Amino acid sequence: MQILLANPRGFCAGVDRAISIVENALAIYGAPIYVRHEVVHNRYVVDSLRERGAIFIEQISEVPDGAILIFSAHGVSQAVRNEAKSRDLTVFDATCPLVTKVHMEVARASRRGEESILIGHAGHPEVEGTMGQYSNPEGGMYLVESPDDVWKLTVKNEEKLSFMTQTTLSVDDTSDVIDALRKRFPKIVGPRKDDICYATTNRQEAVRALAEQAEVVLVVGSKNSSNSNRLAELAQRMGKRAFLIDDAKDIQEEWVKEVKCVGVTAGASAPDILVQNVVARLQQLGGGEAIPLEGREENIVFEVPKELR
Ligand SMILES: O=P(O)(O)OP(=O)(O)OCc1ccccn1
Ligand code: F3S
Repeated sequence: MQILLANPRGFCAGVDRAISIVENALAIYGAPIYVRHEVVHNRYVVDSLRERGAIFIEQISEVPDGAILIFSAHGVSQAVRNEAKSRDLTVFDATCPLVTKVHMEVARASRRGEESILIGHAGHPEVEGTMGQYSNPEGGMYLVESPDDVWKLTVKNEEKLSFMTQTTLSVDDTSDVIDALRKRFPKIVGPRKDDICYATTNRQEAVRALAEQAEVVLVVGSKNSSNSNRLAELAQRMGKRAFLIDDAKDIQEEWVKEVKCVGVTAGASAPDILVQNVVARLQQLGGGEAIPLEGREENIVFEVPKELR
């Protein structure tokens, strides 16, 4: 059994920054450090930090006075930011620069009272945060997930309409949604393509190449990781068996019995150590040396704020 590794895979720049924000806050101020929501959607990263004295919470009320609070990489609504602003807290923001970029455009629309449409998945925290940048009752903020959602949407003024997307969507599905918005709302304005980040685009391209060599694809990532789900999905749609797994223990041997070529990738929130353990397990089940495929280069790093160095 040949083991192949997708490239790129694993940690993106936003994840690496957000984890280091929490680590360094814990290093400078000691435990406990409060973090609103899982800093990233990876159980292993969260349990690590948790056991290091970071405390994950879901509302600002849970955080006491004089505390340190980190916003997760997914970002937060204005309402959440304001509730923190005026609550005697030291706040550090681990929101990924590539989410903040989308936030600034929703805010722009809201100020001009012009309607905005977000392409994304209902109830995800990025979506909550991004919708929660729009506040103007004169305009509106709408969520669509599919072409059908678009075909059903009515707006107040379609002459003054913009769109934005979640950063971790399927490139192909999103493209279909955008073609729909453009056919329904010919004046709609948006980015040249979408707001899907480089990491999501790159990992999707990478898992495509992987899937055309491997019969089975394992994706290391947690169940609530949107980007990780897209990777498994993409492989499955190519007709390969694909499984989303937190770690090596989740591998059931039937999945790879009599499989000649197995592929492994990782979502953007999944540490390389997890991939290493998965590969060790596959080798126990009869795989050889892991061969990394050729991949598109990634070179972006996002530094922590000066005051967290
Ligand atoms: O894929 P999702 O579920 O959004 O989250 P993660 O698995 O934490 O991936 C990193 C991330 C954070 C924030 C924004 C984009 N990407
Ligand atoms: S939005 Fe940022 S957190 Fe990672 S998956 Fe994309 S670089």
